[PDB]
Amino acid sequence: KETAAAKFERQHMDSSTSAASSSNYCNQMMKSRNLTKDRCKPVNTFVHESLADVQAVCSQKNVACKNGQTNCYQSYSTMSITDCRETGSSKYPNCAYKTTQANKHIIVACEGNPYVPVHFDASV
Ligand SMILES: Nc1ncnc2c1ncn2[C@@H]1O[C@H](COP(=O)(O)OP(=O)(O)OP(=O)(O)OP(=O)(O)OP(=O)(O)OP(=O)(O)O)[C@@H](O)[C@H]1O
Ligand SMILES: Nc1ncnc2c1ncn2[C@@H]1O[C@H](COP(=O)(O)OP(=O)(O)OP(=O)(O)OP(=O)(O)OP(=O)(O)OP(=O)(O)O)[C@@H](O)[C@H]1O
Repeated sequence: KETAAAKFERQHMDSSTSAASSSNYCNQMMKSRNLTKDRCKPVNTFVHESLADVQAVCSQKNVACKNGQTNCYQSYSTMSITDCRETGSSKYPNCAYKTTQANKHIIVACEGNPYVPVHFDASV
């Protein structure tokens, strides 16, 4: 149905905008990317950079993953990101999100040959 690297791109890449254009960005994008299909995904981050720039994080600062694996990496530079978090007024299937646009470092887990992002761990 989907490989981990393609799922990462679907859930986390928005190379087509430099930032969230409106407070409704998350509401639109979490629907469009099919993150509201069977439940409201409670938190998600979109990265406004090229896939290459995000893949390159896999060779940057090695850091511990939240789950305790050691295959996580922190971006040297900040990156334009948009944090999407479910609101309290949100109830499936009417998923509602707060949109937060910021410059943060991203932390992703990388696997495979080629070594590519497969999980978005945090932004710092
Ligand atoms: N170091 C690592 N290396 C490889 N895979 C890793 C990993 N740490 C976690 N995972 C995988 O991800 C899920 C954990 O996620 P968590 O339990 O911590 O919360 P979650 O809501 O994200 O659940 P899922 O939307 O099902 O997970 P993903 O499909 O990978 O979406 P994701 O990339 O995380 O989006 P963001 O919300 O973070 O922005 C698990 O299935 C886990 O096996
Ligand atoms: N060890 C390394 N090995 C390989 N490539 C490396 C690297 N360090 C950086 N790069 C790459 O060179 C370009 C410039 O990066 P640079 O790191 O040289 O500029 P930068 O201005 O972006 O850094 P800093 O203000 O020093 O960062 P921090 O002080 O830690 O926090 P904060 O200021 O808030 O955020 P950011 O400013 O980073 O966005 C980037 O493309 C980056 O990927």
